[PDB]
Amino acid sequence: NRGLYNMVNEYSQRLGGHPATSNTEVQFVVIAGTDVFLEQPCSFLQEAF
Amino acid sequence: KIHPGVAMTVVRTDEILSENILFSSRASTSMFIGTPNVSRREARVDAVTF
Amino acid sequence: PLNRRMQYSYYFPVGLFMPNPKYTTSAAIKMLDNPTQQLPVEAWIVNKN
Amino acid sequence: EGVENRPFPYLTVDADLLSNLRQSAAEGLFHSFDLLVGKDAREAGI
Amino acid sequence: KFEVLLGVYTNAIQYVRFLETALAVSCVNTEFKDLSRMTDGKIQFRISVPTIAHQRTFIVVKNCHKHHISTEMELSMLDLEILHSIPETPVEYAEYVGAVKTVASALQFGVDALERGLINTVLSVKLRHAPPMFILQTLA
Amino acid sequence: PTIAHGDGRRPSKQRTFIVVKNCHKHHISTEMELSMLDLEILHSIPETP
Amino acid sequence: MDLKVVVSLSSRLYTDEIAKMQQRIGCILPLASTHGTQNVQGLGLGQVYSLETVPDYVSMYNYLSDCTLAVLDEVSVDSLILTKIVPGQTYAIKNKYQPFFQWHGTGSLSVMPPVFGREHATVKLESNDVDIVFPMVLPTPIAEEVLQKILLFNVYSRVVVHMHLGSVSYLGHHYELALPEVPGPLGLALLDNLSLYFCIMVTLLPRASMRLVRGLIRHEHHDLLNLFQEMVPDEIARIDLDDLSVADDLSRMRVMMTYLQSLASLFNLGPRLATAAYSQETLTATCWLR
Amino acid sequence: GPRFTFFQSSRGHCQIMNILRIYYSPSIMHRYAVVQPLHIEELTFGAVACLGTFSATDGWRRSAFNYRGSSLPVVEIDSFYSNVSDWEVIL
Repeated sequence: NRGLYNMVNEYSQRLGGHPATSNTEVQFVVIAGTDVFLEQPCSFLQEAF
Repeated sequence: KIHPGVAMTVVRTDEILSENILFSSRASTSMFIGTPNVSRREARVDAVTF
Repeated sequence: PLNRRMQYSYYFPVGLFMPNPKYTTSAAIKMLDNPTQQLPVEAWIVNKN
Repeated sequence: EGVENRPFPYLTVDADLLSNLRQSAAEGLFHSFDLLVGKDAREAGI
Repeated sequence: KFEVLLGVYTNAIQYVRFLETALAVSCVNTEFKDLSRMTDGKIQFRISVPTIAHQRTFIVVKNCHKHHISTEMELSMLDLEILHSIPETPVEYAEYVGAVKTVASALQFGVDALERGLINTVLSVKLRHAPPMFILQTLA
Repeated sequence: PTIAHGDGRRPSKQRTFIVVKNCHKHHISTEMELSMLDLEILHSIPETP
Repeated sequence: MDLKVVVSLSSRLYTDEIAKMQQRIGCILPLASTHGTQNVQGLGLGQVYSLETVPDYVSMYNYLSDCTLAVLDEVSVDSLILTKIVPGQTYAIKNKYQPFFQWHGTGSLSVMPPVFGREHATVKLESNDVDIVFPMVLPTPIAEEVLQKILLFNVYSRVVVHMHLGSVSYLGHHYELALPEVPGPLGLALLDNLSLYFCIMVTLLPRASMRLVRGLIRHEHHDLLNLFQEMVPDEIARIDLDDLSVADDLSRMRVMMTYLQSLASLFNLGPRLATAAYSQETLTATCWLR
Repeated sequence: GPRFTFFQSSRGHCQIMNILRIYYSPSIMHRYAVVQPLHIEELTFGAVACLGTFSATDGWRRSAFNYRGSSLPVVEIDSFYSNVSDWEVIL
């Protein structure tokens, strides 16, 4: 909610909007960050298609 | 949600931010450029404002 | 200064009524209603988005 | 803020640094900045 | 151990002369040194209109219209009292140089804002006499 | 810089930003192994083929 | 110090409006900002005093104390110039006001919303489609008389004597002034604060002075006493029945003089001009802002 | 107990006592409701005084004042022209 360019740097820098894991049979919540590269537009604009 | 005995024609205004193009022909306007004279408005107690 | 904001005007009727010799210039619209006894009550408008 | 307001041999470059700057800095793109308007826009005393 | 200061930088504020852009192709310019003493300026047009055998002259007047523009630079009383005085010690010379750079940069900023406001007033008065395209497509 | 304006507006008296940029410092570490068996023979000199 | 505000009109100006404005050179005009150049909107008292039937004088006072003040010296076509009045400088203010109030030698001037009509002190500018009206500048006692006449018509409105109140009287001439009907919430808030002041006056007022004036009306007749018509009011009778004590009187006067200074400052609305050496032959006065 | 407040305004003294009476409008009836002014001297609701003028544009930039232990917020009026005045009572 606060800032707009700092929202962009929050999007790009560490990107923890609590995403799911990958290459597992069922998705867990990822804890170890910046090992699997993710990108979350849904955690930026809060919608769903 | 039944219809009343009358209708309405909803008028509204929609603002559109455009990107204009201004053309102007050669020598359309003769202008005189003055002299940039400098002055002193206010001697405020720490800063003077020119 | 050039990036100006022209504003137009839009208008549309809500809840009009066709005259009694009704008709249709379509094929693939079938409404489960008596067609000679239907009139609108709302108007649908498409938004900016 | 970590910005030092000291005088400096400011190297003058020609790139258009202030391309949509005030609306960027008011929203806080930079981690730590300082805006000096008016009488504070000078060199500081040594 | 040390903290490194990897060079300071600043923008070299390029002065934008009114003739250095192509907006001056629209307008012929004359340095008139006494516009404060010009209360009015008019132009007569005698347009002789010929006829067609199967006589009119439309005397029209156009008047000038002045445009006063002025920003406000601001300078502290610190870098004037230290400016008028004479430096003796080299730290006061390094201070006096910074003070005169501040004052000269503010004055150069002032004339730069004036030469930008000139382009702004030219661009505005070229809008004030500019009807839109869909009218003059038919009117011409 | 600013623009001197004809209308009476609140004039921005010589705005100047002083921004800084901190460096990003991060190190890279490889871990190259080297056996001591082909290292103890590196000190001597050969005399037999 | 350079005090010169050039106000560029956004359009031209005809010769009749030029000749009407040129008569009002030297009259005080208010301004929107204090900057170098200004547009014509915000100039004058016309933005708060619209072209309507209903005035509101106290809102024009609240405007006038808020805005700055300037004097009109040069008017041309497409642009007119003004000279600001900043405190600390000394100005020559000419008496170019049509209801001619004669000015006192080293008295005190006082600016004022236009009490003698909209059409009287105005210039009609159809060319820039706005109106510049001119605030009245009159001396401070006649200004107090006008202000109290306005408040007295505001309080006597639910009673009714009209022309005995709705017309100011000066030695040069007596003048009629425009009387509105309701000042809205602001004039009533001014009357509210003055009602607080008056009611707390009739709380803490001393009683020995009533005991003076009750016997004094019975003793002496004066022009300070003729308005009672040799009839002591009944409140003097039903308050003077108590005794007299000097200690409570000195306790009462230490709040009386404490409140009367603030009551005096409840009539300092609108900025005040301190003048000096007004010549009656050139109609100008070396004056500065107080 | 009494309070020492500070008010910044861009208006006149005639405006400032009216708007300060309006600002203190709950507090006067508060002090009246908890304590009846039984004597004549308790009527005064304090006074105000103009401390001087400053520029209305870059006035009152907020800053902080640090002691060794703590830090409170404090306003920082810059380029003040000090000019005291006598006390004008509020009622």
